[PDB]
Amino acid sequence: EFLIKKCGNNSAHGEEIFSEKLKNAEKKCKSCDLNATNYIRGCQSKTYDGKIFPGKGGEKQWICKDTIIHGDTNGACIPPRTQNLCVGELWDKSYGGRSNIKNDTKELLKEKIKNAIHKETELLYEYHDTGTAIISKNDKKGQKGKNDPNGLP
Amino acid sequence: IRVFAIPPSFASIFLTKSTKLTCLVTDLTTYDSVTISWTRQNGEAVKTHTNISESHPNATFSAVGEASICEDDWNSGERFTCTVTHTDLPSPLKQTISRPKGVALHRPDVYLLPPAREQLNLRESATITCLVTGFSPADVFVQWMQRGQPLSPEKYVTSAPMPEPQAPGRYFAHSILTVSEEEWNTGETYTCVVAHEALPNRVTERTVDKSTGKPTLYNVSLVM
Amino acid sequence: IRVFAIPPSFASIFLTKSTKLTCLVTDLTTYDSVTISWTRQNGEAVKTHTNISESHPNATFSAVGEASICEDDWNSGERFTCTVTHTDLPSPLKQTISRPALHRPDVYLLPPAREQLNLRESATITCLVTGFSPADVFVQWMQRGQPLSPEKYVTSAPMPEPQAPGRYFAHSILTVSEEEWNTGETYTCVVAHEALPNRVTERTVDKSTGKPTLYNVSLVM
Amino acid sequence: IRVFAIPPSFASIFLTKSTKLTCLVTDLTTYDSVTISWTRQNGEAVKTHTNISESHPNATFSAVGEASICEDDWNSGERFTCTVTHTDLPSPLKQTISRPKGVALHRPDVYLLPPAREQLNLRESATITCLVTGFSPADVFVQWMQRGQPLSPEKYVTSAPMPEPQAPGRYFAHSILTVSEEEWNTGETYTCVVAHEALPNRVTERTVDKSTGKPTLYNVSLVM
Repeated sequence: EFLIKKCGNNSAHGEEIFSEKLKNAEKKCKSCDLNATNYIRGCQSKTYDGKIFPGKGGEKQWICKDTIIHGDTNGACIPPRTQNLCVGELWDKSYGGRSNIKNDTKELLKEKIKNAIHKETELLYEYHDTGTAIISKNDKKGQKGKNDPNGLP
Repeated sequence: IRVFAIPPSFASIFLTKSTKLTCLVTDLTTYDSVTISWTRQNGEAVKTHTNISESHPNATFSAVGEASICEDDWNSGERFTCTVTHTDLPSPLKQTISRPKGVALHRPDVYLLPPAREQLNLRESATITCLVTGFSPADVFVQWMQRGQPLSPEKYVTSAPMPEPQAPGRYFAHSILTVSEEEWNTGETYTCVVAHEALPNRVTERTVDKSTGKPTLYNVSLVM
Repeated sequence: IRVFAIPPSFASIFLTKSTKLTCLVTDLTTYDSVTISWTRQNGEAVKTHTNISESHPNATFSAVGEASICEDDWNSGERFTCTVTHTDLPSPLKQTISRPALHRPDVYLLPPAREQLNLRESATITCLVTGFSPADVFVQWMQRGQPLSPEKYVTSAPMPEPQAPGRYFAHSILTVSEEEWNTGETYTCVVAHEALPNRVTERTVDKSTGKPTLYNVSLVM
Repeated sequence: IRVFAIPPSFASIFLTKSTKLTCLVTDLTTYDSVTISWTRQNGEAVKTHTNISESHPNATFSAVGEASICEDDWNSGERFTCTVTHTDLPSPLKQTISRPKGVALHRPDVYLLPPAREQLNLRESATITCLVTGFSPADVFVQWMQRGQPLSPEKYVTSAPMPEPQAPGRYFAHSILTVSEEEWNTGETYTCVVAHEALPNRVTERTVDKSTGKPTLYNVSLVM
């Protein structure tokens, strides 16, 4: 696929790529201030990197690439944060689990997606505020020494 | 013209290790410099209040009144008086407050119920109930403890005391603590502490986890 | 003077199917020829009040005002006003009442604690309702299909849930001896609320519910 | 020519709480300005019913009259009467209707039957049967509740209340539901709810799942 992208369209149909050569020489000739977001089930608190204090333990490990039940994605291992993804109420963790999205139009679907965005960002913010995430965990002094010049974890 | 003389609460005096008695005047004429004196039933005044508030939204000046004494005198049932003198009132207003002596005492008992097993099927949330019953008088205090660390005062809600059906003099009360589901599979022991006057040590402790009702003698398992 | 109308509770209408409007004029001096007239939003008068209380021994004259109109108009949210005409007042007094956000309640059952069945003295069973809106839910108990006297169980009052603002919760407890609990004795609990589809739900639990039911393990020394 | 005054049905009353008296006048040639009204036993006024259906496609007049009462009016025993008037009528015809009170009352009995074992061997679809029997009078209502949320009436089919031969005046009825085999293996309480006027609360329901009738297979015992 990389070779095809580099060259060879339609099995050496033509050399017109040199024309696109000139192309790489062509481009070098130089409303929400409301608190009605409500709340959604399905997510309580991110714990892929361990439970919040006082809680201890609960790590999540990466998933091996060479697997059959999962890992059909030939890419790298699955990040633990992606595993605790908080898909929202678009999917339901029922007795066996099943999607509750069958008879909806585009507008309500996009509204649910926006609500999922809202919940995800709030949860990530509060998770990184306490400094329990590995990347957010500084050394044992204030847990905020490596703070960005923006007042953010 | 209305003065409220609120007696100290059991929880407040328990946590502060001291007692405070406050009577405040409201609905009077809007004017400061109101002389409030906290005296005893036998007529012995103490230090007055401080930090008098501003006027109410209804154009009434709000005057504070408070005092701090030793709890031993409060146990004696002394009808401590607070005398209020103001320009509008022709004669000083006096009210007496004291503990309501003459009440039977019974030891409360405390039980702790885990979340319903059926509720642990949505993987959304769970509730643990700390129940207190069989006690007199009212005004019990409940707090929640996890692994020895205090919890936020809004993650749990306690009900109000109400009379027992059978026993006329005894009462009961409920407290509920909400928690997520996944960490209940570890347990954290989620302890409950109860403070009541009639208790011999005034503090009682209970705990539970997910592995509490297990037989703890044989480990039988099933697999396909 | 005290003229106040009590809207009919959801429990009352559910129990009787006979919703009624009742406004009281009480805490007055005794008099005579005091009239109560219930009227609709547009002033449509309805049937008057009978069985009027006389001069009470506590020096109060309570001209009780009752009206019997069924649910449709009340469910419509119409305004209802009872006018009182009294000798002291020169102008009749009128006050209005009306029916004023819906979430399905959820019900759980808590069996008595194991430590409860160690003193061998009594036991308590909990029927718990949560996550409903609005308030004013009704609940009672049924034993093997037979009703129990009301004083044997106690129901708490609705309280605001900490996390969800609109959602509420409430508890109900029933006391029973342990020996009969050791031999079955279902004790179904039934709850009624507006947000329910059929307006009635019920649940049950006995001694043997958490058992694996697939294998039986016994130990003897 | 054809005139009817249909009494309300208990299923409609339960589902709507909007007890309606429906007077239908059809099988008559299409006319204009036909008077339709309703009266009680002694001839009371009723709501000004409207939205009368127009002429049938086969040049037949249709007249619809709705009387909006509530349950106490119906159960009081007032024998209502639909009145129809028109020019071709020699006299305005009045048709009476009332509930036939004075019938025996017996509480129903309900059961749920799991699908046959051989049915769950081809494992394509399963059938659930809700049986009701031993009730008087007839005209009971049934439906199904799916994990707390209802289902459209298309999926399930209810029977009719035929008389029971052995019983003097009792009846019985069936309800049939069809589901896919796979969802039968994952819980799915599949509650069946019935409503009849002989019940203490007029509503009852039952539940059955995959692991309901499976008996124990091991009676293992341990002796030291």
